[PDB]
Amino acid sequence: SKNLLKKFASKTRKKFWYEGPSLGSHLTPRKKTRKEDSIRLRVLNGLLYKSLTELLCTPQVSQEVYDLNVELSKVSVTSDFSACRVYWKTGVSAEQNKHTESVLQRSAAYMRHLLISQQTLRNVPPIVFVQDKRDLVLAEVDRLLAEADFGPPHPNLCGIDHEALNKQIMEYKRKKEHRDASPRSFLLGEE
Amino acid sequence: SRYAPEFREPLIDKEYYRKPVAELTEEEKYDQELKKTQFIKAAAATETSSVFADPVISKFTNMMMKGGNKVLARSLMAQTLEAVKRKQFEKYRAASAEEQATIERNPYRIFHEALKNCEPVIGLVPILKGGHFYQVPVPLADRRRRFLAMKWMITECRENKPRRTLMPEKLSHELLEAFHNRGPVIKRKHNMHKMAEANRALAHYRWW
Amino acid sequence: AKHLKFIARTVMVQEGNVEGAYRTLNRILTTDGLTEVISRRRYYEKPCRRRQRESYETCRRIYNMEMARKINFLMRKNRADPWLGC
Amino acid sequence: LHIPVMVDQVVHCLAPQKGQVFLDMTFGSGGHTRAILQKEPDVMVYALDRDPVAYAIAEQLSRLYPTQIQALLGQFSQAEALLMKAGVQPGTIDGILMDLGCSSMQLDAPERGFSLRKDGPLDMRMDGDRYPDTPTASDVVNALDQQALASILRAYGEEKHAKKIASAIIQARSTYPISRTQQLASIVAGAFPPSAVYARKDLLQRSTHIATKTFQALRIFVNNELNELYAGLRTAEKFLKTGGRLVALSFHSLEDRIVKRFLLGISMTERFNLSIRQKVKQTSVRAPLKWELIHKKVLTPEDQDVQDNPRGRSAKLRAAIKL
Amino acid sequence: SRFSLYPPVPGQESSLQWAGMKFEDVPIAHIKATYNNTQIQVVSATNASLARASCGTEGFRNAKKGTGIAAQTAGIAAAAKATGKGVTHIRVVVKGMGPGRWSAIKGLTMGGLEVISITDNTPVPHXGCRPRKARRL
RNA sequence: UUGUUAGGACCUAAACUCAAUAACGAAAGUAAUUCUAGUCAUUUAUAAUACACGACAGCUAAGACCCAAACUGGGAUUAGAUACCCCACUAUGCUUAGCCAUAAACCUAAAUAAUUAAUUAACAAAACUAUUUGCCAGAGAACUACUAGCCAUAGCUUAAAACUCAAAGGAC
Ligand SMILES: Nc1ncnc2c1ncn2[C@@H]1O[C@H](CSCC[C@H](N)C(=O)O)[C@@H](O)[C@H]1O
Ligand SMILES: [K+]
Ligand SMILES: [Mg+2]
Ligand SMILES: [Mg+2]
Ligand SMILES: [Mg+2]
Ligand SMILES: [Mg+2]
Ligand SMILES: [Mg+2]
Ligand SMILES: [Mg+2]
Ligand SMILES: [Mg+2]
Repeated sequence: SKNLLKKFASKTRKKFWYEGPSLGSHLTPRKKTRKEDSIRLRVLNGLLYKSLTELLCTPQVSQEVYDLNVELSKVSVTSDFSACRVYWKTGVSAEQNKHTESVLQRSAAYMRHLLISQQTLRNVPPIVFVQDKRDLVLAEVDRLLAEADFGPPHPNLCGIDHEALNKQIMEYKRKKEHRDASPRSFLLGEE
Repeated sequence: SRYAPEFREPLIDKEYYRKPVAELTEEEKYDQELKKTQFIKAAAATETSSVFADPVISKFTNMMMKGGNKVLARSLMAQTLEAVKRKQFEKYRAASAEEQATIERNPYRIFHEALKNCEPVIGLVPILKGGHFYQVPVPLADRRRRFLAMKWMITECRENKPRRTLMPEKLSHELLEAFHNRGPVIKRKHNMHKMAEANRALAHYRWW
Repeated sequence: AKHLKFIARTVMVQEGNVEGAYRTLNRILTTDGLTEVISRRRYYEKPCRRRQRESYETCRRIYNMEMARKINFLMRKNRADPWLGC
Repeated sequence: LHIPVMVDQVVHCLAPQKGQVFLDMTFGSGGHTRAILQKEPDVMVYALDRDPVAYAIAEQLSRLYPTQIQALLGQFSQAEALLMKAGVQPGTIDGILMDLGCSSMQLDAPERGFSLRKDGPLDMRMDGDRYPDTPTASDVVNALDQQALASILRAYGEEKHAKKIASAIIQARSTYPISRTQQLASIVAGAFPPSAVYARKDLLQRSTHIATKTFQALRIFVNNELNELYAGLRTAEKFLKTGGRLVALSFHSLEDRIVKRFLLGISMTERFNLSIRQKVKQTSVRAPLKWELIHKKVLTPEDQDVQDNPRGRSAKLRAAIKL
Repeated sequence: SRFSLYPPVPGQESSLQWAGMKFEDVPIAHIKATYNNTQIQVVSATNASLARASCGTEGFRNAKKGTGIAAQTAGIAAAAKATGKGVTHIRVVVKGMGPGRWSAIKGLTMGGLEVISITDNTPVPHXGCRPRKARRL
C-alpha cells in the first residue's frame, strides 16, 4: 500500500544502474566516456575493497600475511581495466613498510586466485600494491631532516598612489597658476 | 632540436671501448650491438676523452659564463685552481712535518669536497595557499642538491666581495673556507636546513 | 554500567603487536555498526531526514547488489574469442 | 559643545597615575586630554595635533597645568621628529591616545569647510596656515579625473556609486569652479534623481544626505589621514613603554581596520577578496600576537548617548598593551 | 593451543600472567579521545590514580591541542610518570573517537609500557539524550 | 572545572542493534519489555447543515526538567551581519485536565468492480471501461474584503468584486 522505497527507487535507478545486456570493452582481459562505465567501475572498486579486505585480515592468503593484518587505504581499478592499484595503509615505520610491501606483492597472484575461486569476482585482472606518494614524501622529509645538520648552536597600502595623485593635483595647480521568407517572390513569379 | 628523437647521446669513455669483450656486462654488451644500427649525436665541442676533464668543474665554469664568454670563464676557473694550489703550497712549506701531512694541495680535490660541504639535503618550494605564500619543506633530488651548491658559491663571490678583489681571489678563498666548513656558503646551507625544521609541519600542502 | 567490565569490545594483544590488535578492534566496531552510530550521534538527525537516508541507502544497496550480479553473470562469457576472423 | 566621547572608557583603560608619561597624538579641542589631567593632577602628558588652531588651544591650556601637558604641532608622521626634538622626555610612554576624526571646533566652524550642512569655503583641511601649499578639497575635486576622483570616493568614502558621482563633479567643475561646500553637495546630489538626496537611512535609523560619503572621502584624502595614521600607530608602538596601554577610537571602518589589524598582528597590506569563494572556513601566520588586548571587545557608544553626539556613533574603542 | 582474542573470562582461572599478575590485576590506561583534547589517565586495579596527561598539559594550544602528534606526546608523558610509579603492563580502555585515539596508544608504547589488551568504551546510548542540532555550513 | 570509580542516588527524558523488515491503524500516527482490555460478519459504491477524530507549533491551570532549544545576552565574522559558526540561558518539547483544528495533513493516485486487446502528447505511476459522489472553468488581485459559524480575539473554516494583463501555467 505505502512503500518507503518507492520514493527513491527511480532516482537510484539512473545513478546506480544501467539497462541492457552489454558489458564494457574494458572489462575484458584484453574512447568515448560512458555513464555505464562509471557504474561498472564503481561497483568493482567496492567489491574488490570488500573482497580484498576478506583476504588480508583472513587466513586464506598465508600465515605471515594473516599476521600482517593489512588494512587498506583504498582500491582503484584502471579505466582500461588492464590492472588494479590496491593502495594499502602505511605505518610510520619506513623499514617495516618496505618489508610489508614485498610480502604483499609476492602473494598478489594467490590473492587474486582466492577471489576468483570463491566466485565473488569472476574475471579479476592483475593486482598491484602501492604506497601513497603523500605518505612516502612525508617520511622522506623526516629522514632527511634528521640527517640534516643545523650548524653550530603607505600609498600602496590604501591602494591609491597618494604621491602620484598629489603630483597630478600639484601639476594641475601649476597650470592653474522575417519578411523576405514569405511567399511573395514565389507567388509573383520572380524565379 | 635538429636531432631527431632517434639519436643517441655519444659515449666518450676511452677505456670502455677498449675493454676486453668478456669484461663487459651483457647489458652493456647488448647496448653496443644495438647502437651499431642507430644514429649517434655528434660530440660537443667541449666533450673530449681528456684525462683532465672533470664534469663537475666544467659545469661550474658554464654557470659563471656571461654572454657566451667561455674563454673568460675558463680563464677565471684556471686562475682559481692555481690560486688554491699556490695558497696551499705556501701553507705546506711554512708548516711542520706533522702539519704537512694533513695539508691538501690538490685543487681538484679541494673543489669537489668543498661543493659537497655546501649541498643541502632539503630545500623549500614557495606555495600560495588561500592567498598566502608558504614555503614547504621538500626533499631535494641529486640534481637540485648539486645545482644549489654551485649557485650559492657563484653568487657569494659575484656580489659579496670588495670592489677591487677579483673572482680568482674570492672564489679561491671561498672554496678553501667551504673545504673547512667555515664559509658563508656553508652558512646559507645551515639556514636553509634550520628553516625546514621551522616549517616541518607544513609539508602536507605538497601536491606534486 | 551494571554489566561486567573488560568483556565487551575487548581485544587481546598477541606478541606485543599493539597495532594489529587496534586494527582488529576497529574492524569489530565498524562491522557491528558502532562507528557509524557514534558518527551520526554527534548531531541530531531529524526523523524525516533519517527516513529519507535509510530509504535511499536501501535502494542503493539493492541496485548495487543487483549490478554485481549482472556483471558476474555476464563475465562468464568473457573469454578468448573462439571465432576470431569471423 | 562636544563632550569627549567614550572618554570614561579611555580614562579607566589608561589609568593615569602619578609618575607616568602619556602622549596624545590628536589633541584637537583637548577634551580627552583634559579628562586625563583631571583624574591625576600629577600625571605627565604630551599633546600633538595637525591643526595650528588646536596647538594654540593646547598652549592656552598649558597655563592650567604648566608642565603636566606639553603641546606640539604636526602630523602623525612628524610626531616622531617632534618628540625626538623634545628628547627622551616622553621616552617610555605609558599610554598613547590616538583618537581619530575631525575636531569639534574644526567641523563646527563653517569657515573650515568640513561641514556640508553649512556654507563655507571647501577647505576641508585640518592643517591651517602651517602649510599653505597643502591642496584643499577644492583643488582635489577640480583637478582629479574621474578615475582618480572616483577612487577617492570608493576607497576612502566607501562610496557605492563612484562612477556616477565622480562624473557629475567633473562636469560641474567645467561649468563653474567648485569652491563651496554646499555647491559640492548639490553636485553630488545631482548625479541621482531628486528622490535620493536625503534617502540613505543609516543604522541609527536616522536619514542622512547623499553626499556624506564624498565629504568623508575628501576629508581623508586632503589630509591623507589613513596613510598618516599607519605611521602614527607604528610610531606609538616604538614610543610606547613595554606594558604600556594604547587606546584608540575609530569612527569609520577604514581607520578601524588599520587599528583592528595592527593590534592583532594583521597587516593593512593584506589583499582583498570580493564576495566570491571567500575562505572564511576551509571546508598559518608568520608570528603570534604582539599585544595583550585589555578590551579586544569593541562597542559603539550607547544609542541614547549617540543622539547627543551623532558624530561619534561609530566610535570603536580598541585597547591594547605592548608586548 | 592458540591465542585467544577474547579476554580471560573474569572469575575463572587462566594460565596467562604478565609479570606475575593476572589479567584482573594489570593497571588500566583510560584514554578519552575527543575531537579537541586527548586526555590520558592510568590507574591501578583498585582504582588509584598513578599518571595523568593530556595535549593541554603538555603545552599545546587551540587547534594544535587536537592533533595526532599532540596525543603522542601526551602518551609518552603519561608513560614516563607511570613508569616511575612502577608500571610495566597496562590495559588500554580507549573511550572516544577523536584524532588522538590511536596516537595516544602509540605514545604509551613508545614510553616503555606494554599494552596487553585494548578495550573500547565509547558511549553508545540505547535510544538517551537528544544531540545538539546539525551545524549549517 | 577535568579524568577514573566492578561507589551511592535518581527513575527525568528518550527507546541502539534487530530494521537489508514493510506490519498495524480511518487518517493522524504507531516498533524497549510484560500483563489486562481490544480490532471481526452491514452485498458493494455513494454524506452534511450531524457525530467522533486529527502531526508540529500555540493558548489555559498545576507539575516535571536529563538533554535539546525560538527569544535574549555574550564572543567571532563582515563595508554592515538584527544571520550562517562559538558559548550561556529561557518560552517550548514531558505529565495531568481543556482548548486550538492547521501541514508539501502529498502515493501531489476519490472509492468500487472489470479487462489486458480488439492502447505511446510528454514526463511520472502501462492503458482503459463502468457506477456514485465531490470538485474545476484564463492569470493576478486573493490562504484578501464583506457575511455567517466557532472555547478560536494578531485565529480557523466559508469566500467575492472592482481593477490590471494577453497571457499565466505544464512537459521536453
Ligand atoms: N594625521 C594626523 N596627525 C595629527 N593630528 C591629526 C591627524 N588627523 C587628524 N588629526 C587631528 O586629531 C583630532 C581628531 S578629532 C578631535 C579629538 C581630540 N581628542 C579633541 O578632544 O578634540 C583633530 O584635532 C584632527 O585635526
Ligand atoms: K509527498
Ligand atoms: Mg549576538
Ligand atoms: Mg526550560
Ligand atoms: Mg486545509
Ligand atoms: Mg504524513
Ligand atoms: Mg492558512
Ligand atoms: Mg482570512
Ligand atoms: Mg472574514
